[PDB]
Amino acid sequence: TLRAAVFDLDGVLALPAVFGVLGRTEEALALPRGLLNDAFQKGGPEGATTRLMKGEITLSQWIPLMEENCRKCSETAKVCLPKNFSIKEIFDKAISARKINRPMLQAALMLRKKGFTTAILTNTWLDDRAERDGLAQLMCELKMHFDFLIESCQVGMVKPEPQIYKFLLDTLKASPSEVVFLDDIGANLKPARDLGMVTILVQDTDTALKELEKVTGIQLLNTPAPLPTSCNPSDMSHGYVTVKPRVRLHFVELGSGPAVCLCHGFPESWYSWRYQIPALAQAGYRVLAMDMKGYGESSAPPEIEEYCMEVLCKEMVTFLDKLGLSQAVFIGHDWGGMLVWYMALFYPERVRAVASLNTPFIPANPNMSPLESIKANPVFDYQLYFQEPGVAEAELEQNLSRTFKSLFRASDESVLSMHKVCEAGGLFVNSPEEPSLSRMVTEEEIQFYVQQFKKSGFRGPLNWYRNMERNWKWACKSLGRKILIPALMVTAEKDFVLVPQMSQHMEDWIPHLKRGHIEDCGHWTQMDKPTEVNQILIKWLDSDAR
Amino acid sequence: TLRAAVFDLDGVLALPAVFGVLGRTEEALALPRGLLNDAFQKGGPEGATTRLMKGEITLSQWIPLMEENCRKCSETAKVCLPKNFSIKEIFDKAISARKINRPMLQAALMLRKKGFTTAILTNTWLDDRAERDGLAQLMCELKMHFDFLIESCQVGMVKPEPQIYKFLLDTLKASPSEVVFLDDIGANLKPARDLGMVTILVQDTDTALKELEKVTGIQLLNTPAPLPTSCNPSDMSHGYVTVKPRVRLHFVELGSGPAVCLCHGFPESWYSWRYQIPALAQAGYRVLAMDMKGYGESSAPPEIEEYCMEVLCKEMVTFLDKLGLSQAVFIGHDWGGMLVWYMALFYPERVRAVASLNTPFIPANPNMSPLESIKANPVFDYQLYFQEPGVAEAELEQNLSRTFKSLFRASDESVLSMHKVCEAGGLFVNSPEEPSLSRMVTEEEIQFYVQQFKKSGFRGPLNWYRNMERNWKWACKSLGRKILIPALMVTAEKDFVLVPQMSQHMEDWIPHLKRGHIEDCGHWTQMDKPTEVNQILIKWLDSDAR
Ligand SMILES: Cn1cc(-c2nc3ccccc3[nH]2)cn1
Ligand SMILES: Cn1cc(-c2nc3ccccc3[nH]2)cn1
Ligand SMILES: [Mg+2]
Ligand SMILES: [Mg+2]
Repeated sequence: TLRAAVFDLDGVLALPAVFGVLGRTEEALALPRGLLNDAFQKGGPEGATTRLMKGEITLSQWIPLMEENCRKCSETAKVCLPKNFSIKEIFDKAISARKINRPMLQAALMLRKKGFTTAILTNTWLDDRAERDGLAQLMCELKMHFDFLIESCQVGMVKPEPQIYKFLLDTLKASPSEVVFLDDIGANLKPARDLGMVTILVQDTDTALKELEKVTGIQLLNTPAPLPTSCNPSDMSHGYVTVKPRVRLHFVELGSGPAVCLCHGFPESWYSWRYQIPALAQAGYRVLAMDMKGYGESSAPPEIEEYCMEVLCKEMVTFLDKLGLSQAVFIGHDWGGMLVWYMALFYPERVRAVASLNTPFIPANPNMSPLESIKANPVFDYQLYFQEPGVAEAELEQNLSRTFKSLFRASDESVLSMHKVCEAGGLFVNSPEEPSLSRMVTEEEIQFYVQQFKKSGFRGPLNWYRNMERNWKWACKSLGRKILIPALMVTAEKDFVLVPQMSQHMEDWIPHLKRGHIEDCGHWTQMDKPTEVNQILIKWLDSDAR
Repeated sequence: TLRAAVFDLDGVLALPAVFGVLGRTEEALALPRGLLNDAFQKGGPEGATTRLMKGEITLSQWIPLMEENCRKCSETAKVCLPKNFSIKEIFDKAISARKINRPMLQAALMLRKKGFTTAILTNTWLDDRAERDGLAQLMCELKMHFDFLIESCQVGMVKPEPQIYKFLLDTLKASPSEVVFLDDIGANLKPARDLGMVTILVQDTDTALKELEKVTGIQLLNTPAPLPTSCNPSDMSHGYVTVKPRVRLHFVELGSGPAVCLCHGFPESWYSWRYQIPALAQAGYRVLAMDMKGYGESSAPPEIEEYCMEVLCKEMVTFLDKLGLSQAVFIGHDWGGMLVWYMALFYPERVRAVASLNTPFIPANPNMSPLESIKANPVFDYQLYFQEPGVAEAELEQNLSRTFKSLFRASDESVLSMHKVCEAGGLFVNSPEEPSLSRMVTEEEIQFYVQQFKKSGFRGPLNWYRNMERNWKWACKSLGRKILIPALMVTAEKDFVLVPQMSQHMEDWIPHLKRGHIEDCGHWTQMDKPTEVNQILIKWLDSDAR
């Protein structure tokens, strides 16, 4: 029956409400109870505040009218306003005080997830204050989670006028009894109730959510911790840069502030960063999430040496040059992890800071050919399988859904060891035709990877493994250096390929290295533990990159 | 005969040279003449400094070796280093002191323009200092103007070793007698001279340029003021955002710092900002240069109302939402100019500051239908011609080269009045079939516009003129407001369509409006007077947007 849910902003989605600060301001300054609220509401439907709320005038133009209203109210109550009484002041403070009410937002998210159409209905203003940006951010963060944001000042109508409800119902393509509306002002609820809408008078958040749960039949209060916001590919800004005549790099771009360039592993995609991208943007960073060379919408030339680390690094530097970035923060996972350590060693001037998930920095051994070094560790046997061009490509392309559903598994779900892969003749020889779906990924998400790898297959990606000698000789040039820029190593407890122990000597070469560790986390760190990853990266970014 | 020109960086392309600061530092601190230079050069080919220059170690690792070298030199000269003697200190200061030597760069530009291959050959270091970014910027600005940048620390070789010259000659695909090399250290010139290269010992810049002029046969000294750096379309980062299901916006993106969104006019392109894009990026801004709806690589739906100002503005706001930008600076020219004033009036929270080239802000007249208002000014008669769908499209698409070559003209070059265009039956009825090429644009640049407009023609662009009534009714809602965010109006003396006088009352609605004025400037402001435009915008950005 209920198909839509509408949330007020002041006092419902954002707290403390500003009338809150009119109450407190009167008290703090020992004025008559309600005086400020009388000034605010003066003239009712024709007063200064309605005109503001309807979009007739801007917030800066209203400020001096509210002043005058405050003078008039005070003279008629036979009191004086204090010296330095400042309307702008009180409001700037009130407006920066309000934050998103997290449990209300998550309840709106959940309802949207079970198929509700959701909206924000608010009396608000055209904000031209010097400090307008703070609310612009808050409104951006809230709005991306809802089907509609309806603002009185954009539509020329105000709660409680009945026209804005008819505008609401009509935007919603729904009938009044299909709608629940939460608001903290009972007068606002009155006309919605008249048309037959369910309404909820919002005082404390938890009781409103209890009413909302009872009315929708959906569990909203005490619900488990939700995943971070993910990314829908067709809502993103997609960027393309030609780094040389045969070679373009594609990236997804979100946010503003210091550039943070995310470099995914094998066999992955920009989309492997879906849970980090909105969080890092939201934390004040300009996120650039690559398709690395070989993948997705970046070019995938066939030649093996197009994928040695030297060339891959030179091309990432060209990518910064063409974009006009003197530096970026480089955060890599897996093969992208190895690449960011090499950016730190050969291009420190271009790297604001470097972080890697899972991939340790281990300096090349100049007395042991890397084929040798590899043969001295059973867990890297599968890399020998990867060498012969064509062999791994045929197995991995043969059925894409099976390939990613077999690879993308949480630590208690595995279906392949990387164990005697050569001996066995393949990576999947002893895994199922139709693997079950991991808890980490939906069917849709697997099909995004499938569709990406239909463009170029596994030649480019596999070629990353096919430059052992060439990478070893280049790495050997760097054996005198240390990494002395800000650096973060994050280990994953249950990555059985890139194990935490392999990172144990890194402080010898990176003396001020910082660390995070994630327990109960397999190799696919970003989608295995997105919440913990976000917290470690954002905290390290804020202290070391900013 | 000469086909290539190679410029040193320290003392040639960048000034003051750092050995300069070793001289000054000794004096300032009353140490023995040359002591610092002795420490620097200690051990010659095997000493700490060569290892740095070859890329064996980073700058941070070298600092404490130079210290020790400074201790050893001082004890052997029987003196004491002062208290707080700081190698890091001296170098940070020396490195931030060096700026681009503008006349050398312009000479390199000119030689490149007459077909020389150009390069920078420098002994430099892997810079991992806290402050590394300053040099990263300087190196970025210099490098984009040259075919190659060869750095000792990236190639593992140093001037004056003869191997780096063989590497030079081989990168240049040239023989030693086809090459001139400028350097401020004679030892560096010695081996180039041995292979038969022309060399120039650089002391004062002007004498080196005189030698370089005499040797190349090209005038380099006292040459007229060059145009700002332009953009080559295939070197840019190209960005794409879907703002709604039928509609994507394309943009070119360069730089980092506060977002600056450039909005071109009719019938134009992101490329109309080619001279502003590198300058504004270079000035510390993140430039986003749009193809506006209707143009170039943005979508061009056919319906007229898809181009009313309301919809166009809503979609620019969606563009910010998807890119994750809470605000941008909006700078418009012509129709893009009108649009940015409307962004300031309806979305002040999303606009950091607003500037317009040529387009004044004139509030709608609510007592006069705009068709009327238009008919009351002979200079806007041509807009009536634009109304009837199809008519102007056929004339303007009929021959694209002629269309842009007729439109894109400097003020003393015109071939069309906008005068009795209806009466005459067309915009070009009395202009030539094959117009001469304006001084403002090359043949190539016209052909970029031609190729852009082959994608969608003139329907979308013309539709911007086809919403007079609809724009008037929307604009009327804003008649109570003023524009109170930071705002810049730039008038063009000889724009005979959007004349300076039409802007004269703007202070009534925008009380703190700032102004620029450009004399001897026609309607195509950005390409007519690129140098002056850049200076006015960058100065207004730095004071008001930053
Ligand atoms: C740098 N590096 C990356 C790997 C690796 N092997 C894999 C095998 C399967 C899936 C992901 C994998 N990632 C090893 N070394
Ligand atoms: C907002 N606005 C733009 C114009 C205009 N007319 C033109 C006629 C020709 C070329 C460019 C032109 N630009 C008038 N008003
Ligand atoms: Mg409220
Ligand atoms: Mg020099």
